Amino acid sequence: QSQFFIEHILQILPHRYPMLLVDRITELQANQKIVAYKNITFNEDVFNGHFPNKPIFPGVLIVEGMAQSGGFLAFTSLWGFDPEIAKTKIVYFMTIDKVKFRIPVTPGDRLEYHLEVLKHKGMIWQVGGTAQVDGKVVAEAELKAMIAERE
Amino acid sequence: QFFIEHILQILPHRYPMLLVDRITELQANQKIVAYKNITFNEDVFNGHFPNKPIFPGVLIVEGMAQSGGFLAFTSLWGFDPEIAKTKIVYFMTIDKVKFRIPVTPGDRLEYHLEVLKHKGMIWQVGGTAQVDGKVVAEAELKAMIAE
Amino acid sequence: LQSQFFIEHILQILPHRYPMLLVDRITELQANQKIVAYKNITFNEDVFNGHFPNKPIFPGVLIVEGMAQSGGFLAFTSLWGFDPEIAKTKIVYFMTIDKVKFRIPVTPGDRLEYHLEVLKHKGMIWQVGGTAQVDGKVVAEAELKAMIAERE
Amino acid sequence: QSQFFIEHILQILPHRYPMLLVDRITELQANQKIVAYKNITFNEDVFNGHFPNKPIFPGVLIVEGMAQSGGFLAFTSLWGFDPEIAKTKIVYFMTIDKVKFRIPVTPGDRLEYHLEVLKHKGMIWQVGGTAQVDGKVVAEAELKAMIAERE
Amino acid sequence: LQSQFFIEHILQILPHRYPMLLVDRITELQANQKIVAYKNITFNEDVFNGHFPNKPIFPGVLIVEGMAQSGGFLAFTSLWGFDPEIAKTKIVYFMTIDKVKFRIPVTPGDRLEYHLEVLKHKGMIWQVGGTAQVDGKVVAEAELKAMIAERE
Amino acid sequence: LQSQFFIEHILQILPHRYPMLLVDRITELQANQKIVAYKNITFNEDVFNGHFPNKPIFPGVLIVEGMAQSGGFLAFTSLWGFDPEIAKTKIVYFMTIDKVKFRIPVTPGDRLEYHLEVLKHKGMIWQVGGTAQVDGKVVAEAELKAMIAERE
Ligand SMILES: O=C(N/N=C/c1cc(Br)c(O)c(Br)c1O)c1cccnc1
Ligand SMILES: O=C(N/N=C/c1cc(Br)c(O)c(Br)c1O)c1cccnc1
Ligand SMILES: [Cl-]
Ligand SMILES: [Cl-]
Ligand SMILES: [Cl-]
Ligand SMILES: [Cl-]
Ligand SMILES: [Cl-]
Ligand SMILES: [Cl-]
Repeated sequence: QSQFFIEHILQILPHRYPMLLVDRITELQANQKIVAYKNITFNEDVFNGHFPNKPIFPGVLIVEGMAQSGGFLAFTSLWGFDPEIAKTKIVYFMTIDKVKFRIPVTPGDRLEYHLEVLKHKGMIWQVGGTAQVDGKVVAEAELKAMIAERE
Repeated sequence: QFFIEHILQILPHRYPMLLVDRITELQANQKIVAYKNITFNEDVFNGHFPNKPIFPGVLIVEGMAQSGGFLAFTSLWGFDPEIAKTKIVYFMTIDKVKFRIPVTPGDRLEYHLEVLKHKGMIWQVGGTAQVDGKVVAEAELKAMIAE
Repeated sequence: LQSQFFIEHILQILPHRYPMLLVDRITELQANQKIVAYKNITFNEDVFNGHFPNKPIFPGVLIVEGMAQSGGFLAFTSLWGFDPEIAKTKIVYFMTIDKVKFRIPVTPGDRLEYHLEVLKHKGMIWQVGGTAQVDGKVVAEAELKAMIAERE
Repeated sequence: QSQFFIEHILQILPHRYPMLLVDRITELQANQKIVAYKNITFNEDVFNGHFPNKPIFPGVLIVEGMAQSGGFLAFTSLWGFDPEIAKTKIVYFMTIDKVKFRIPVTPGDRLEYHLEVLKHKGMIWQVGGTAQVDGKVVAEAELKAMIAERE
Repeated sequence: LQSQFFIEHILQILPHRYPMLLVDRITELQANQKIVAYKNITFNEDVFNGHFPNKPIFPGVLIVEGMAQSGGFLAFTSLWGFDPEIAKTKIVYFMTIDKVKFRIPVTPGDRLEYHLEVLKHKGMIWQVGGTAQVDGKVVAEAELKAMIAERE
Repeated sequence: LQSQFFIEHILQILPHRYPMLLVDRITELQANQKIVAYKNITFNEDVFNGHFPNKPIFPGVLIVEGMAQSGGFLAFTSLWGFDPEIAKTKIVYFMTIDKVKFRIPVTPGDRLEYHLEVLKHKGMIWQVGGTAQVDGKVVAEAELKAMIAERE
């Protein structure tokens, strides 16, 4: 499939609250690209300390959201929607580079992730793209992932 | 429009009970349109329900009441952070609420409330909660503002 | 078939969990008819951080939620008796809420007692009505219709 | 007064969520004894891990709620209900002795703290008593605290 | 039986979970005799939100709780070694606490070290005593008796 | 003027609070040059409930965040010294992040030590780089360019 919801996401990613930062997958093309998003609301614990009186979604959390989206792309590209194989694999990031923050993300924003496969070889996948809010580029980054066997 | 920081200056509700993220339309003594983003990154989803995230219906109603409260605060004293800060809001009655579609993470929960009747601190509103243009809930409620 | 259940029994029947399991103990239960339960209210609850600062007030919507869960427990055990194995894959949806009226603010230190009576039930759809009480007085009235469903 | 509610407790004790363990004061005789309580509900964070499937209010937290009542007694005995002076004081607990746990406390219980002044000399206060659920003693302990100036 | 266990091993032995599992690593362990472990203290802990605002202090009573869990880890590995299957069926029960002294306040940035020795033990009943240390100084002392039991 | 600071001081300088204040103590500080600081890692942190169940690992992006806050403290104190009053009218933001590499997983029990060096500064624009260490071993490295902005 090309569109996935939280329930499908929960079966692929090992991340859970309060570290699962992807709510829905709206577009996915194997070995090419993924478009996913996370809704930003004031009702998140993170906003108690970032910052009091001034809610701003952490930039590092935006990058984390892009990573999870990218790992979802890499994983589903190879094995598709397979919850089983998913429990036997782990996708952790080795590097991150070219990260730029252009606009602050706040409650009410739909943080949309746009990642594409720059290149991949074996279990090493390199993705890149931007985070967008209402069509505008809020952030950008490149990440290298390593897919390994859990345990 | 009114963003989260403005809402914070009028409504007394704080985390984890501030369920309105933005005000898109406001017409004193008439209606108000606002919304709250729904994300998995919310603590309530740990218990409602595990392995099956569904935004609580009562919280949908709470969001509508808060939206109505904002309409009440501003229709009464305009945008006045000073008066606001001494008040709190109390739910008085809730009636005729119907839930049609479950709200889950990824949804933009939009509130549409019109004033049905008001007097002093006591306000009665009614409207709907919508997701992508569809009515996911309807409700009527009466709230009271106080010191 | 029992009439008194504790938190351990409530956990095996209701799907709700922290921070949305708002029933602490069942004090009386008559199958297909009524139930009496309660939830203790303490400052040591996260909802109080924002409702409101310096003025802790148990939300009215959460009182109604606590009443619905009471009805849910009643609905399930009246249906399959006390069977956690059947219960563990069931969820509960709110369908409607009517005639709610709040009379007295519930605060930390209150023992919120739920009194629910079955008004009408058909299969998975149960319509209960009753009150929430603190120290023998009505703090809230409510009528609600919920549906029990298998996790699909 | 003799009955202080959560709002009065908030103005005297510095403790806040999730460490304010006294919900209401029912009895208070200056320089002698205090009776208060904290409700025990499942809707508390500590139950997430103490213990999963077996909700049991931690024994050490019963003692804390007992110490907190003592602190309230001591403070009110010295200056009465004075929130302004309250902000300038510290009740540092020095010791805890002879603690016995007889019955487990669980969601649905009304934990009643019963403390009395065993000895008061200068800035040092020694209180002792029991914790009770429905008339039955579930715990007992002795505590010594020092009154001082915050900073 | 190892002598140094990490969080992953502790999770498999003790029944405690967040936010009540107050032992991060086991450094030294000698069956039926003594144990050395520690819990890292960081500002990023919910408990500091209220104890107290603008001046984080790790609650003395939690320092004692931490000492108990270390003793509980000793007690169990002593009677059953590293055995998660049997451990999963139990909980630790506090029976008594004595001679606890709080000498030095514990703050974020501190590595809270637990030092306990078996004063007495019979079956599931264990009596340990010792100190809590930060950078070699004693910040707290205590004696306690716990009991391991079936979650029946 | 000082090279050592504890959470009390860190709170007066950084606007970050729970659950995003990720620096517990500063052990070495040198105006316009470098800073050495750390954050203790403990299982008792909310982040571990979801990252990941049964396998607690401190998020790599949070390590970077910790390095950034450290750098930010460095930048500010380098320009105004320990001045709480002015600190509360300013805020350091991340403009860019580069050359980030994760070498070793960070887990409960670890002392995450931040090592930041000032690569270039000119006014409110600061560029730092360095590593995060555990037991003297590099667990991560990164470069950041920040901006000391007006909070209002
Ligand atoms: O119960 C009390 N405990 N206070 C202890 C306490 C200990 C530390 Br050392 C501290 O930093 C702060 Br502030 C306290 O309030 C209390 C403190 C002041 C006035 N009335 C009651
Ligand atoms: O292994 C890493 N990430 N996550 C690992 C991981 C996650 C889950 Br869940 C799991 O079951 C296993 Br075994 C893992 O290794 C990693 C690798 C290098 C640096 N930091 C983190
Ligand atoms: Cl940021
Ligand atoms: Cl619902
Ligand atoms: Cl209310
Ligand atoms: Cl205990
Ligand atoms: Cl303490
Ligand atoms: Cl990571």
